[PDB]
Amino acid sequence: PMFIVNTNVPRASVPDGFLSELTQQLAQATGKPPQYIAVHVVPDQLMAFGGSSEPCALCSLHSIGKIGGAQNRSYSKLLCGLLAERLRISPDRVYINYYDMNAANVGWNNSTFA
Amino acid sequence: PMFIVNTNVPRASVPDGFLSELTQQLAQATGKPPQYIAVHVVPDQLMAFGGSSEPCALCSLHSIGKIGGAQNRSYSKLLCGLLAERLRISPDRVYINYYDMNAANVGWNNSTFA
Amino acid sequence: PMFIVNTNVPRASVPDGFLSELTQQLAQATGKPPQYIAVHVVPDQLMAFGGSSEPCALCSLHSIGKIGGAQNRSYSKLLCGLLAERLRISPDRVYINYYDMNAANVGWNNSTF
Repeated sequence: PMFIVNTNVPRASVPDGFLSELTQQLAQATGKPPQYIAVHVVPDQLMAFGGSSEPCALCSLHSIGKIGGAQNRSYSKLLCGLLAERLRISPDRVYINYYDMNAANVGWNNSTFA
Repeated sequence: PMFIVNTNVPRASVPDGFLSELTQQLAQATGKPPQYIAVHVVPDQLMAFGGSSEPCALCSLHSIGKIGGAQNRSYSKLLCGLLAERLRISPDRVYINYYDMNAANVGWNNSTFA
Repeated sequence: PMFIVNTNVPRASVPDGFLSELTQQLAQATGKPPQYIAVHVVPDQLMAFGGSSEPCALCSLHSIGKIGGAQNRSYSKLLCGLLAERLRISPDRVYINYYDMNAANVGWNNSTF
């Protein structure tokens, strides 16, 4: 699984622990060992949500499986919770795009998972 | 709808008002209310297009529906026009990837759009 | 084809000529003309892979066709090799997501392909 957050919250407002917390929580949510999980956080972005520049986040979660209607509803609660608590972003100013990746379309360690 | 522009044009060259203009133009183009439109502009990127470091942009437009052959031609005219007029990027140095998202795969405010 | 690499390696560690090299190698690998290849490299990122902040990369390759089981293995070998030799990123700390784009969903030059 990989989770990317792009946000207009400044770099100094991202707690130093936030990548590790996301890693641990996403491992639990996806059922994957934390060694597999990648996280990327991009602050200081030039962005608007509904025409406003108040704090907001555009995110993505890619996984080989563990994506679907019910699972995605659950992830959105988990991840809105974390962005609200740690980055002080209103949950109605967060979008998360979910991608169920085919193992043939994910490269790692000189080869793909297929 | 979500529109993201990555570009090597410098930050100082992005006009004040660009994100609002994109929000308004996309609301008209997609027919979706401006309150739900997200826009993200990332300048100063290390990029090459055709091996050249002249101004270029790599973009994406995600929407739940309103994506298709004829509609994407129209969006590309619109958005290339804006990037040429506002950021001085030649239309032939712009790619825009279009993504028709399943509502179950777009998280927002503790749930999905499904 | 468009290749994007996000990495926590610092900008000073990206060697001169890296974007040219990627352009040239991806043209060979995909069979597309270099004039149409786009490359984007984003260093200094806040990232973790397996909970470690050691050098790592998250990448994507988008192409209209030329994406599939064998081809993607070949790209991963090529690209992980280049990230290891050029940026000193271990291959087991790289993910590359592959996207086979429909031509109707790629805009360019005031239209689509």
